[PDB]
Amino acid sequence: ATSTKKLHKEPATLIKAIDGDTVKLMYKGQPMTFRLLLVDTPETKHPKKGVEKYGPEASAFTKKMVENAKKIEVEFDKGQRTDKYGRGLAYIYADGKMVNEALVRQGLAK
Repeated sequence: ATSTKKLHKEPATLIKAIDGDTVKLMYKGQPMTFRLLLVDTPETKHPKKGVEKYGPEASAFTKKMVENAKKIEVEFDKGQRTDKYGRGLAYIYADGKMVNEALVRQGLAK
């Protein structure tokens, strides 16, 4: 009939995000990963871009968004931790702003 939509801001920053490979968040001690090594694409996996456009590039930008820019938090109190990808989707708001919308929205690296 009616669902409840509440968002609780809780400090959550990655301990070591590789980006180019895999990333892990720190939430209540739970290892919540954000996007893992997808399937191998024979007609996509390029050395130049590596992942989307440049590879390590978008990684370096995010590498700081987690290492130095440790101002990320979890903006979602839905309660569900797994259902979409299995704990691969987590709201990231570093410095009161999203990282996926920063440079990742430009096609990763760009």
